Amino acid sequence: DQRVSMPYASKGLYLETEAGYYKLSGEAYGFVARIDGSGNFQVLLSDRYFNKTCGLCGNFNIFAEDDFMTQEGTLTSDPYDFANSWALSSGEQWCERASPPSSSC
Amino acid sequence: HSFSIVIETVQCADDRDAVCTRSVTVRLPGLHNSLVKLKHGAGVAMDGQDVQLPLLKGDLRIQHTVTASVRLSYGEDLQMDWDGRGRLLVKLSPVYAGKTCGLCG
Amino acid sequence: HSFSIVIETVQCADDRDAVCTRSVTVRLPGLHNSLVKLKHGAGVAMDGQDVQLPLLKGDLRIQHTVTASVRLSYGEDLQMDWDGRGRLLVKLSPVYAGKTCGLCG
Amino acid sequence: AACAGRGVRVAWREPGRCELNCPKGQVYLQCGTPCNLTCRSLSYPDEECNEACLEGCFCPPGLYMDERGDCVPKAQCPCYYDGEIFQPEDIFSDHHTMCYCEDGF
Ligand SMILES: *[C@@H]1O[C@H](CO)[C@@H](O)[C@H](O)[C@H]1NC(C)=O
Ligand SMILES: *[C@@H]1O[C@H](CO)[C@@H](O)[C@H](O)[C@H]1NC(C)=O
Ligand SMILES: [Ca+2]
Repeated sequence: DQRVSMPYASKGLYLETEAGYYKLSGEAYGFVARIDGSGNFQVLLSDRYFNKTCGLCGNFNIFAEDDFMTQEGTLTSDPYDFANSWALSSGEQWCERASPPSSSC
Repeated sequence: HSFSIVIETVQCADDRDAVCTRSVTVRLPGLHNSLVKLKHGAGVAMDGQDVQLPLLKGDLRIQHTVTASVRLSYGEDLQMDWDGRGRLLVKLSPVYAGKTCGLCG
Repeated sequence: HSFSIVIETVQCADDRDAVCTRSVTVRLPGLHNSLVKLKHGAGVAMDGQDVQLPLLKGDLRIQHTVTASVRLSYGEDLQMDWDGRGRLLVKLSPVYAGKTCGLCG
Repeated sequence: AACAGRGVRVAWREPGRCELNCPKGQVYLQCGTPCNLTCRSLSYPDEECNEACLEGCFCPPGLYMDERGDCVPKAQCPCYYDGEIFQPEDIFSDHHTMCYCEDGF
């Protein structure tokens, strides 16, 4: 809960600027992540996590269509059932099931 | 076999480890083999009929607790208290001491 | 003999001329000879057992009217509406025209 | 009621006689539609219902009627499944199905 200045490094994570963008590396654990100036996230996993990961970024295997695996372990055809299945509440807030926005295109 | 109590367990969240009792079923061979189901939301059914509480039927009594929990009694020797949210308390008199089996030993 | 409706009439004041229906009984031979009693205060019992009113088993349906009156249906061809205060309305489809007997002709 | 059976609706009630005073949160209507009053109507939205507009006590136009007789927004209605009652945002998951309660369905 404490604000900390960049660059930073603790517990084997390194948090720094790279190419003008905010970077958060943990290749001891086997990942690295970044936020660009537009606010786009990205995450990279080492092959250590192939077919051994889950969440909104999918399950990391040769198939693309066996993603959307829920925490209940089912597939779903609905991205919002998948993503809400991976929602994590906390003492800071307990969170509602999100739904698609309205459209008129 | 004067009584049997069965519980239905379900995964009560998207979390794998969040498993809880959804419903309870009680079989009473001495009461013409009545089958009593205590349901989610503190409802009750008997032989598949949705009964209205309070109920008295020979040795069997079923009543709403001030907690809105369903309380069931079968004589003075068996009592149960079902909250409708997966909490079940079962009380046996010492008449049953050493005589039980199931998950409660 | 697909249905039979019976009324229990009682003296309903100190007057000898104040007589009203206390309860109603419906026998349904097609519904495995079920007996449905419509009680004072708009309760219902089936085969002597008090039931939670929204009931839909077989051709029989029983429901709370917005008036809090009991409504009963038995296919399309019989309907009843019991206020619990001695008012009973019985509707039959023309399938029963000429076939009825009792106080309603 | 005989008038309404012939399709004539009479504003006969007044503060000097026979006001149909409702429980708190409900409002009187000389004619309201029954088919969408209860939370069960949300929970079984494919059910057949053709019943005419009728006199009674109804929830205000945006609210549904709960088991307590209180009036609740659609998001606050319980859900009814297999004749068994679930609260808003309840989850259950099982080897046959995985389901959740939202908007009373
Ligand atoms: C991924 O893991 C599952 C077990 O969870 C296994 O059945 C499957 O064969 C694995 N796929 C690959 C490509 O290793
Ligand atoms: C029920 O339907 C009527 C239209 O027939 C509508 O005016 C009313 O708002 C509806 N009730 C609810 C709670 O949406
Ligand atoms: Ca995949």
